[PDB]
Amino acid sequence: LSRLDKVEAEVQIDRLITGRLQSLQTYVTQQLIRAAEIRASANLAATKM
Amino acid sequence: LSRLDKVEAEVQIDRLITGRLQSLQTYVTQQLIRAAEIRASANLAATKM
Repeated sequence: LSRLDKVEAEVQIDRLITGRLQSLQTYVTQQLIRAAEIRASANLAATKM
Repeated sequence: LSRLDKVEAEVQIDRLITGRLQSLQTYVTQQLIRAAEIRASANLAATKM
């Protein structure tokens, strides 16, 4: 944004948006799977209590 | 498709395909995780039966 103006910059910003949004979606998906595993472990812990 | 012909339209259709396919893949992934949780709950319900 210091070096390019809108018509040019948007193409580059869109490449960053696409890759950063894919990075965030990957993080959230794997946190959802880890949460499901921690949920199973807490169910087991509550059953042992 | 009313406003652009193939060579121009394909770039815009591909933008929509990319984002809609990512939307539907996000939906399917989170349904897979929810289904795993509902199966853990059905396993528990069957065990309580």
